[PDB]
Amino acid sequence: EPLESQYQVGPLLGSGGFGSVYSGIRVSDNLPVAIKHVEKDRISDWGELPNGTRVPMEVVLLKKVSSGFSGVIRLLDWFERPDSFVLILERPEPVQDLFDFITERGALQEELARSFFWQVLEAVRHCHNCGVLHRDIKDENILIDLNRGELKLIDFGSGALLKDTVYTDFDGTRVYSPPEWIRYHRYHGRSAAVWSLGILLYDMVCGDIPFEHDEEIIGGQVFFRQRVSSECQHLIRWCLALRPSDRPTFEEIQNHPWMQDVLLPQETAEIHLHS
Ligand SMILES: [Cl-]
Repeated sequence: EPLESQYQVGPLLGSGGFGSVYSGIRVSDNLPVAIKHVEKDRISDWGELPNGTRVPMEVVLLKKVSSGFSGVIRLLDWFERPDSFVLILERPEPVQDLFDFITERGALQEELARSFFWQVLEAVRHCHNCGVLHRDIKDENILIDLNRGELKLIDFGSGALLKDTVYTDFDGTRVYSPPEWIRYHRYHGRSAAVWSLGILLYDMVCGDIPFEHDEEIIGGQVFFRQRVSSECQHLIRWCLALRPSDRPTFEEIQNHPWMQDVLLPQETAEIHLHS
């Protein structure tokens, strides 16, 4: 029953809006885990389990996406404390988050960006198929398993149940948010997710995000400061179309000429990561 007997807690990995995240190991089988604490007072979006138990919405969303194998970090267990919730999540080892990876290594070769972007797309499709919208897709919320070449999506703390009607709330990362949110405080889930995927793809191939200020986001003029292929540029510009209805569907992204002949995760690691 006690989390403290069930888990050996290691160092703090970081903290922020998502709470405080620690490295841990599951005592029974030495499974590497991440242990995430959030103060109850600090929780904005609440949900409830089938049994009517009151939980953070994050737990509800995680349960929906954690069935079977996927490119999403799975929730293994969770605990309620008097003043907080503690979530036990998978932890890849060895691992590096994609923000850190890009910061250290610079712009990614297109072959590598293709492999990573494809995997992110498959993970996002998985979320949507499970009825969950992440709402904070960005480099820092993607973990790279450096040995397996697998990417894993993290931090559902800004997410929502996926719906076909308009969203009028948002607490994700502003520089990845779409022009319709900035201008009108309104967006739809899939088309907003595609915008954020455009920002991410640009970040991968350029080594930095395309827009900093609101006026740039709504201007949507995409300038490339690095050499990027015409097909890649086309896909980015399409994802970053100003009118949400002008953006590609997930099918249209994965059928784009830039996205053909993707490497497998293992070969991605052998070529680009082992070192
Ligand atoms: Cl917290």
